[PDB]
Amino acid sequence: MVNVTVAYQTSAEPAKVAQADNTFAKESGATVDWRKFDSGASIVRALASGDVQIGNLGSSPLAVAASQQVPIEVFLLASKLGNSEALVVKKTISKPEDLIGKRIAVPFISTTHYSLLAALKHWGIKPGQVEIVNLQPPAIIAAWQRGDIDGAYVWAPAVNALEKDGKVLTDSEQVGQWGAPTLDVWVVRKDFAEKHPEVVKAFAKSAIDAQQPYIANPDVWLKQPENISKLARLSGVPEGDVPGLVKGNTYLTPQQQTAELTGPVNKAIIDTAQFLKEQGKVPAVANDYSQYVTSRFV
Repeated sequence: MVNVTVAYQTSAEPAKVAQADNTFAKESGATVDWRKFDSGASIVRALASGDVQIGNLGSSPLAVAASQQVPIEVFLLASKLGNSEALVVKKTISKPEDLIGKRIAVPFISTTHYSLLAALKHWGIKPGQVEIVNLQPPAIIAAWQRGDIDGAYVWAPAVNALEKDGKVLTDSEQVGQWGAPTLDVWVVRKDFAEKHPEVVKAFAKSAIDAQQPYIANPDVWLKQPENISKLARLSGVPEGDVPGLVKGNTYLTPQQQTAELTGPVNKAIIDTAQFLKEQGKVPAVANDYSQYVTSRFV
């Protein structure tokens, strides 16, 4: 009997259909505790303590964990982040320079904290010129509603909640084009991978299989009503927002997974960790993170 705790996050993306369908549990035979986390920092803590065995991390929390030598490996990509993550601001902030002196919320060390710092650098704004505050996404929504922040760099469901009355100043497709791309990945603890390698393979299979029909034809996938409703329920967003969110990333075929896990992910961790170090967020980094990536489960 195998028990596994999976830390998941709120991005509306096609693999959530397999989560809703319980496919990983059914195919693997394991009892699966799917636990929602608000952002990647708390997932890193839970992976490090052993309370979570498989977790969904943004590339920035991944780089923090790898720099701390947490015994985890990326074993598949979830998505290449685009405008599903965005900087949404009060409508009177009209230009990047208007951010000076404003209060902008991000969950610390998340991909949107990272992207905010990369965007400020691109715009020639020192981070200390902005009051960057640490809040988790539910608290960001509450602070926005009360007028206590001027904007936030967020993912769903906060990004769409804020965009209802706000303006998108930049997004992670643009920030990626500026040279700071971000990813969402799935990681596994070494001790779990050692003990239950076929369960890890079953997790990868369920996620990869679920994304392929979307990749093959996005519009056909999006018109199957149960695909929309499953993502709306698990992400906590209205059905009307699901298509724009799903199209706000790209996803990987099995061939792309193997290719990305054999070099590109390592390079992504190296570069992400180095920028975090330059920004003062990690004290020390390595020139190689191959211990933190594997293609053996895809």
